[PDB]
Amino acid sequence: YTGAVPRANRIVQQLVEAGADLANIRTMFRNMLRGEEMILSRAEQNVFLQHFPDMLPCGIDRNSELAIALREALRRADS
Ligand SMILES: [Cl-]
Ligand SMILES: [Cl-]
Ligand SMILES: [Cl-]
Ligand SMILES: [Cl-]
Ligand code: NA
Repeated sequence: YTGAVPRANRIVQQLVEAGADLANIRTMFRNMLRGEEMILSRAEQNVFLQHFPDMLPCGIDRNSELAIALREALRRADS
């Protein structure tokens, strides 16, 4: 399956593979959607670039299906 939800789950999977702290990523991403750059490891950055290719010059659109799905997935994993 390749909808926004399985894709967001893949992001979370890759983040944990990369040693990320999901609580931290959740906070970082919430701030990204507000417009603040994330402080990421090279590994964490590379995960995000696989899924949000224009992130560095353009930020991430909080209304995009994938950003919504990732917001949801990070919240659910962080409960
Ligand atoms: Cl998608
Ligand atoms: Cl690299
Ligand atoms: Cl792609
Ligand atoms: Cl909460
Ligand atoms: Na995207």
